[PDB]
Amino acid sequence: TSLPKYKPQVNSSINDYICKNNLKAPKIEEDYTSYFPKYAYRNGVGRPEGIVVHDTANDRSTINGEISYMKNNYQNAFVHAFVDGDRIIETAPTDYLSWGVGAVGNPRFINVEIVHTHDYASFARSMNNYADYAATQLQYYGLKPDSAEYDGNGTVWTHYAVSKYLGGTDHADPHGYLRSHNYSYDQLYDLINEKYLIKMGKVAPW
Ligand code: NA
Ligand SMILES: [Zn+2]
Repeated sequence: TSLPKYKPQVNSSINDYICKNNLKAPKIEEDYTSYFPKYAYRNGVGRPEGIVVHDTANDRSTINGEISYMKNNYQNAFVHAFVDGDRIIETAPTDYLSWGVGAVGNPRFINVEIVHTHDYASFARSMNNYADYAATQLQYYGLKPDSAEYDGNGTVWTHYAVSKYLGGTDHADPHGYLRSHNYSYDQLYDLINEKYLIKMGKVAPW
């Protein structure tokens, strides 16, 4: 008796495209900085409670440019990783917090930024890449996917949901950005869930 194929819970032609074409996320590359702070989550080092979906709100920057700026501006903001259509770059260890979502969410969640992309295929790859990175973290930390968007409880959050339910911040990403590419947070969450289940050996790989 073989593993079942995951049945999508959120209709998504983009996720259908990603799956049908067996898109492979790239390696997770480190690019750490010696002077970034190494602060515990509220429950300890190595104790994130979930992960946040952000987007850069910048329609012109590249992943390299975002990282260069952040290395100089980390006292204002920094995040754990960036993804684009080509790369997944982890800029801070997930065992310590990052300064990406305000004083309430930072002690709880891994912060990951989606760099803006400018064609259909690269956007799709960037969603696959976010989802693969997120599912990797959830599996590594033993955190089952649970979306917080509509109840303020779970392991996968948007910046918007942190603003809405937790406070400490007032940003609304990533909903408007994903909508502009004919996608949605719930489509992304469904992809994260599928990849988590693949990594857990519960559903069939692509
Ligand atoms: Na929930
Ligand atoms: Zn954000």
